[PDB]
Formats: sequence, C-alpha cells, structure tokens
Amino acid sequence: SNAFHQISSRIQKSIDVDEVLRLCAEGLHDVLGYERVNILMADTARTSLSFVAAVGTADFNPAGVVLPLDQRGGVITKCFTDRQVYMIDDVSAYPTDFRLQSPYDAIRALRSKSFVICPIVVKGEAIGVFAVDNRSSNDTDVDTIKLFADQASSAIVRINLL
Amino acid sequence: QISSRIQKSIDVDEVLRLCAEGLHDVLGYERVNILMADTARTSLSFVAAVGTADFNPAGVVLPLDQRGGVITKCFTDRQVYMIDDVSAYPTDFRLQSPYDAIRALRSKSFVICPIVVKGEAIGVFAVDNRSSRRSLNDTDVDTIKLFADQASSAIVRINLLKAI
Repeated sequence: SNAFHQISSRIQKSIDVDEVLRLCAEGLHDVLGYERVNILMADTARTSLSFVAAVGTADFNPAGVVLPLDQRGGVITKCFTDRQVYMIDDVSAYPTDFRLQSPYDAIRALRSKSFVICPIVVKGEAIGVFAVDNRSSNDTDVDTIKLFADQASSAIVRINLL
Repeated sequence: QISSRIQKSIDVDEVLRLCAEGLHDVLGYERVNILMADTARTSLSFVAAVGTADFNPAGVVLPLDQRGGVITKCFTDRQVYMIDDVSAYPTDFRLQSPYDAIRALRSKSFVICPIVVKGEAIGVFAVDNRSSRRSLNDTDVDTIKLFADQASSAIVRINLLKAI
C-alpha cells in the first residue's frame, strides 16, 4: 500500500546518491522484508569498496570502512568483475575464491553464509552491489532485488546529470 | 508433452535430449546445448545439441579447464552466467580451442546454466538465440533453470534406480 509508493516517490525526488541507496535498502528491508540489506560502492579507481547502507545490522556505523576490492572480497569481488547475480546457499560449499577473507570476514553485516549479491550496473560496469540475506530463515527474490538495483542505477545517472 | 516423456525414460542422455527438444521445439530457443561432466569431472562430454545443423555431438569431449572460459566457470561456481555479449566481459570468459572449433558453441551471446545434483554441478545447459537481436532475459533464465531442474531430478531418479 502506502509504504512502497513513499519509498518510490522519495527516490525519484532525491538529489543525493547515498540517500537514494539508503532508501533502496530501507525499501527492501521494510517493504519487502529482507533482514539484511547491504550496499557497497566502488571508488572511482575501482580498488576499494565503501559501505553506504547496512540495514538490519545493529551497532554498526560504516563510516571510514574501506574494503580492499581484491581477492579478499571473495564472491563480492567476483560480482564487480563479472556483473553476475550470485545466489549462495552455504558459501563453504563453494570454490575457495567465494569465501570472504579478512577484513570482510570480521564484519557482522557481511558474515552470512547464505545470501544474494546483485551488481549495480552503470555504463556496462558494476559500480556497486546489493548484498542481501535472511540470516534467521529464490529467482523471484533476485528479480525483486534487481529491480531496486535498476532504480538505484537510473537514480545515479539522473543525480549525476544534476 | 515432454515432462511426461522424461518421466518414462531411464536413459540419462535420452532425458537430456528430450529436455533440449522441449526447450527448442516447444519454447522456441534456437540453440540448446547440454554437456555432462565425466566421472572425474575434468571433462565435459557433449550429449545434446539441438538447433545446430550438420552436427552430431556424439564423441565430442571437452576439457574443464580455462579453455572452456565461461562454461567452465558456470560448472565450477554453480552459477547461471547470462552473457549478453561476450566481448563486454573479461578475456577469461572467451571460449578457446577446442571449444571454439564447435559451431554449436560459438554464440557471442548466451546463457550457461549449471545442472546441479545435491550441491554439485554435474553438467551444463548452454542456450542461445544468436540469430535474433533480442538478448536473453531473467524470464528466459527462469525457463532454462526449470529444465535444468527437471534434468537434475530425473538424473537422481535414474541413478537411485540403477544403483546396484
């Protein structure tokens, strides 16, 4: 009802990218009910990731969290590189290059064993990711998240034009 | 009528052929390629190829290493790779020899979808509509995943059945 439209209206009106991304994550948490919604954005040189939203994780302020965008990123780095969506059941059942290494693995927001990574793609390049999980608990979930990443992406192009 | 016919078979390759038939003949996907890992899981044998003229996949066996580019990555990571144009992806996505000697595998645009049994890939669907300019999308991926799911269920049924 009322909830999805307010979220939608406030993104279209937004003129700050970090705010659009925070609203995307709030949308997905409050309106669609996913427990944890993280958004990570690459820096211009594409060698670091900063956290912009970590909805559903408490006692965590991401400010000044930079994460190396290399092999220590595990499946998150693979997403930036290949722009695929990863649906992970139990990340230990996967190749060695999936596991988040340190510093990623000392961050409660990132410590789930099952989850979805969805790239935010502008100009043929993943410029960030949504990482979503239900720690306390499919393709229609993916598609729904992709929608929000699509909207994030269009809002980034649009805000940047302004 | 092919969910019914899969059901009736106790020959894995036949079930794979019928899956590829259904996707192609009924749903209109132009090229449907199905490859199964050998027992050591270091090669793929080419089991079904629908839509590629003048080609019988029997006897074709391909290395599961880097030469298989994104097919090997699909198999290793158990991830759907939806590749709208291969030239927009890193170099290690491209097929190398011997994979690139096969017409059935030469699309520049495709989806590769793992066939997964109990958390392990045992083969792949590689699907393309290369003569159409329309890119495959998320609903095409749902449809291909559905047939991979049927192949995987039926492989399990057949294996549980023939186990001595």
